[PDB]
Amino acid sequence: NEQELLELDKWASLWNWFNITNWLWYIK
Repeated sequence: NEQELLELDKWASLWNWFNITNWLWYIK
């Protein structure tokens, strides 16, 4: 939709990924 948001949306994937890494730490 907007290239201005897309520039930040690329790095926003690390924000969601970090949640999975921290969650796995609670299980293991």
